Amino acid sequence: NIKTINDLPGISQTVINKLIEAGYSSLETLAVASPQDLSVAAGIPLSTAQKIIKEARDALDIRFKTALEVKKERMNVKKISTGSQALDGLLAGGIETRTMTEFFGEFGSGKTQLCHQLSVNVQLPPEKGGLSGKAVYIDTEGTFRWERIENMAKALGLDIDNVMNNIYYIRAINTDHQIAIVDDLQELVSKDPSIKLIVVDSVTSHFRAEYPGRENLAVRQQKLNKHLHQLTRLAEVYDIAVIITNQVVPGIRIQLKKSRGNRRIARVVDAPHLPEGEVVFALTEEGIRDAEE
Ligand SMILES: [Cl-]
Repeated sequence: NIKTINDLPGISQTVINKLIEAGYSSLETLAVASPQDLSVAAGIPLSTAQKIIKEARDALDIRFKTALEVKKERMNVKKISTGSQALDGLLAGGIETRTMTEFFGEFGSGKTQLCHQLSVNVQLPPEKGGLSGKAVYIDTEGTFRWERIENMAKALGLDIDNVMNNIYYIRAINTDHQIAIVDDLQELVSKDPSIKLIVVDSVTSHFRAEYPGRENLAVRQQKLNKHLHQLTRLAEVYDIAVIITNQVVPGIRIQLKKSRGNRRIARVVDAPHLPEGEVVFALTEEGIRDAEE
């Protein structure tokens, strides 16, 4: 919009020259530096350096704002595509921030395969179905494989090294560690706003192991709900999409059936704001895609 150095009110060419000559080629250069560093580096009157510095900060939107108009600025709906039209549609557009979305099914139904894909797909620009955001992969079992990622990255013509740089990975070794990790997400995501996706494949893993009996069922429920509340609150309070998987106060629950060959049926089970349907997608070298026929 009011983007370049020229666009700011009645600035002289005489001036604009001295700015480029002083290495303040952009609005950002100005908006960071002080009028004192500017008024010597540019070689201009101090007052003038200050005028400009504010007219930049004002040209970019660096001002006071009511907390309401910051809400209205960023409360908008944000969704990440799965790679499958069909599946995005079932999801009414895709994976949504401030929502925990669960995918459960038997091994190789594509619950873990989605996670990988989405940890790439967040990094895409919005026009391409992403949020230009990072992702956190929490792994209970060692299911995570960077090579699955690398493949999905190649498949979009993306920079492989970079894609992998935008995914933080940890392995939950233990139910207790798994809670520490989610507990410490709050700091990490405040330290790094660009994180728009947390996945936890696959949550119950460690709870079933450590609390196996049907007397441990309640003993492990109280433990598992506490843990999902945490996740749910991260999503809401930090505007992040949370995905959990599962083998066989929460959110959306989608089951995943194996169908003919590479193709999978995702049916929705619990999501009262979503239509009751099921749809078919496919698992490919490239990652999640739509099916043939
Ligand atoms: Cl899977």
